[PDB]
Amino acid sequence: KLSEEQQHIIAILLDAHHKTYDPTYADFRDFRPPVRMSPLSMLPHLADLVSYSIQKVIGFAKMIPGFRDLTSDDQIVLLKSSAIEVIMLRSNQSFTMDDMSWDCGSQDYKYDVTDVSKAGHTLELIEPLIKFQVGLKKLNLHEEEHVLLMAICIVSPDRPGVQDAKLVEAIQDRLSNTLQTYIRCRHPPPGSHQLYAKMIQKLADLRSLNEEHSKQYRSLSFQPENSMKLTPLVLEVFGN
Amino acid sequence: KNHPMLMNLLK
Ligand SMILES: CCC(O)(CC)CS[C@@H](C)C1=CC[C@H]2/C(=C/C=C3C[C@@H](O)C(=CCO)[C@H](O)C3)CCC[C@]12C
Repeated sequence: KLSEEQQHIIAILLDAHHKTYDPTYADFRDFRPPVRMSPLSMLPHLADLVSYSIQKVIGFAKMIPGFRDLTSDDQIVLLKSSAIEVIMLRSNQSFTMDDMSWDCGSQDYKYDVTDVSKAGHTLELIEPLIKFQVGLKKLNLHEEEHVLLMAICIVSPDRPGVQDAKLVEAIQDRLSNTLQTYIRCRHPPPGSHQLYAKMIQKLADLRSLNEEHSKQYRSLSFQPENSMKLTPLVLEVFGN
Repeated sequence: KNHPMLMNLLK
């Protein structure tokens, strides 16, 4: 049931992802060193991680079939609002349920609840973020469904500030239909049961997580002393 | 608007 165009879209997104996600995590040595002792001792390190991660999400977004056809302004709005959501999604790849931490190669680059706490966040975000990681992980998505979900997340018509929502909605739909059809043909039962409905629900959880993250980000970014520890990109995208 | 760097990364 998978058309030629849809098998093409999946080939594009898989490649786009592989070029923007290094599973060896070699670049992490460039980030400011993580400090585990110390209020906000992990902020400089994770700030750089996110800033790096924003760049990679942009690189992935540009390769989403149809994304280029949008105006630069709509491109900006979609990325600016989806960025944290897509980073939370793509982070699932390093998240292990063996201890509820993001394991990126080494112990120094293994991050858990307390590390995020020392980044300036409360449990009001961290618990549901882990809950999300656990719930997403238990879906055991095919990498094909993983990359489709991130693209569908990026191209959401309902983002505040979008102009040509019609075009955005036509890009996303073509992606939804590619995902739905893929689940039917390539994902065998029972793991395919309600699979699409459960994936869309994750986009709902991400909206809530985004809303909560922004709230806490503004509180942290309010003190110029903390705002200093961030990067110019993170400031530009997450707001000033 | 006001996004120099994000605009540049989008080529
Ligand atoms: C420092 C404050 C700030 O709110 C904003 C700059 C972020 S903290 C918190 C909200 C948060 C979200 C993604 C989480 C995590 C992401 C992990 C990643 C590792 C890896 O899977 C990855 C890329 C590999 O290159 C992802 O892009 C990001 C785990 C730790 C905590 C991280 C950073």
